[PDB]
Amino acid sequence: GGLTCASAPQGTLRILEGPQQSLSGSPLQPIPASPPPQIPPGLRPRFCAFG
Amino acid sequence: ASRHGQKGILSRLWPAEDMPFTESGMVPDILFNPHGFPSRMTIGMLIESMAGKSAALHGLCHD
Repeated sequence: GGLTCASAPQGTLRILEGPQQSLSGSPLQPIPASPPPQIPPGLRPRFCAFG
Repeated sequence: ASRHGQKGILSRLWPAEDMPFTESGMVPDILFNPHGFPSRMTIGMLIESMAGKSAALHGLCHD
């Protein structure tokens, strides 16, 4: 009436919960790159010679 | 000192009438020997001079 060893298991199942990968879009930056410093339009000379 | 590591003591206070005046009437207030550039390669000072002169001329502020 006691507990005895039974037949060895024939296989093992290991369960884990996993989600999946999306598409590669690689959206690097809101406003991207190093935007260049640049000329103010027209500007004009702010200096003249004497005479 | 400048913002580029170019330190140096003040050796003279040159009279304001012995300074080399420009064709615009101006007269520098700092005289910096041009021989600190060749061995120290601080090309950022030569760009800061032009950027600051352009800023003072146009009333701008460059980065």
